[PDB]
Amino acid sequence: PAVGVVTVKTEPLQITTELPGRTSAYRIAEVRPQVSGIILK
Amino acid sequence: NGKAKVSLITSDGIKFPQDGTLEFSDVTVDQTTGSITLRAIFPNPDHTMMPGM
Repeated sequence: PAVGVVTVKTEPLQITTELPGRTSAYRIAEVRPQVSGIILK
Repeated sequence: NGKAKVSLITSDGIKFPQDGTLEFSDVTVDQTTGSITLRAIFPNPDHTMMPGM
């Protein structure tokens, strides 16, 4: 009855939540004409 | 070395009478297509292509 043993201690662990989501610009606004009229060019 | 030469093969299973020019790539990831789009301006004087296909 001999066995490899790894004694347990307190091992700090900095791994944490991995959770996703969509990505977006900042730096991703729009363009709204503030002046009505024809599109010339 | 240049941008951009796009080809075509239309629903007939044949390539469009000629190729077309890729204008650009708008890098915005389309939310619900999750997909980049490429707008390639093509000459269509032969009145063959139609808006949308």
